[PDB]
Amino acid sequence: NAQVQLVESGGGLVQPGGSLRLSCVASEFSRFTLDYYAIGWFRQAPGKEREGLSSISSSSDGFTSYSDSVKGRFTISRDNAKNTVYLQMNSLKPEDTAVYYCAARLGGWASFSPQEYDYWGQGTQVTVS
Amino acid sequence: QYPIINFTTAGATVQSYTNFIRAVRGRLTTGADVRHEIPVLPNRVGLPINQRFILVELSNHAELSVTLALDVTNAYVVGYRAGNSAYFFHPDNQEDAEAITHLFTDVQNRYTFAFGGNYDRLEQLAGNLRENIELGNGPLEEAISALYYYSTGGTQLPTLARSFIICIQMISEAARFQYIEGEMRTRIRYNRRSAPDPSVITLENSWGRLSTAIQESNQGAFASPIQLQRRNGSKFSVYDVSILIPIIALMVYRC
Ligand SMILES: [Cl-]
Repeated sequence: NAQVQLVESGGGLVQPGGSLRLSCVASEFSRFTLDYYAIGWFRQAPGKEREGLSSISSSSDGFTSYSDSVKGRFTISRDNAKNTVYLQMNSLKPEDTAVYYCAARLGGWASFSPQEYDYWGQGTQVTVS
Repeated sequence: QYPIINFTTAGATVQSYTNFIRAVRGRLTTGADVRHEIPVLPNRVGLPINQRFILVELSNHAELSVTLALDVTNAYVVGYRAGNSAYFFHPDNQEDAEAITHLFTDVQNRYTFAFGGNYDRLEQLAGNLRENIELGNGPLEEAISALYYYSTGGTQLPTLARSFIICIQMISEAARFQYIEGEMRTRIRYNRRSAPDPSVITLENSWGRLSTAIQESNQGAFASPIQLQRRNGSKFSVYDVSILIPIIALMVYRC
């Protein structure tokens, strides 16, 4: 099928103004590589619900989408030789604190909707203080 | 059954897409039927069912595929098939209703939307005007995917409407207008996506009125001017078929 395993990482505690880099690493031996996929990045606070932040399409033209909240601070990017997609979170502040998720769909588009991806990472906590 | 034109967004080129649109045009026409030098689509009235439709099979780099059905009379998308499922825009009447029952006869799941495929409706559902929806190989690549995933619940309505708007314009409007075909070529050439400007939109809007003006014209002169817009939204009028020769490739039957 489209079966793929997404292992994220790179989260943790950071001083306000600080920066972190998240990683969605696709595990080996999925039929398709990660570049065939659209990858969404979501974040969820405990009392809140999932929220889309940054996204990158499967499209060959590299289209990316960014929610107003993170625009210009966050940058989504690809490394294909490592079968990986990075999220660089800069100028971090406490309001950013939440658990972050990576999500993927084969041949997908750049969406802030959780329904529009088929596969999820385990999540990684971010905290800014 | 109906003829099929294949197209893939994967490694698509200007030549790739141009051959596709020509092929598409070729299948709509021709009865050697040309009024004032513009080919005319077959007349809906009396048209046998088996000449009614053409199919367009689209696939992307992810090997996802869908097939669009176009009515040869207007060159407009009436619906699509993906695997086990087929969806149709709401027919304007019972003649068109009956007609579409001859599409995708093998498909095990048939669905007909409560809404039609006109822009006004689709823009509402997309949450955006054609002005704000980008076109190009990428947007089309995604649209194929969005339609493919729709039956399994992986596609939000706004995303579907948006995907229809992309297909209609990059296939139907492109076939209707060499001018629109060309705007798409440019997007593919530079591998960039962009939304259409007023010059594209007013054309799309005016395809029916131009069809009429041309076929009901006097020796090519329009009984009344048709007003269009330029890229900056400035208005101008078309008084004659002559200037539209290079512009519009097809017309719905009138008279
Ligand atoms: Cl419906």
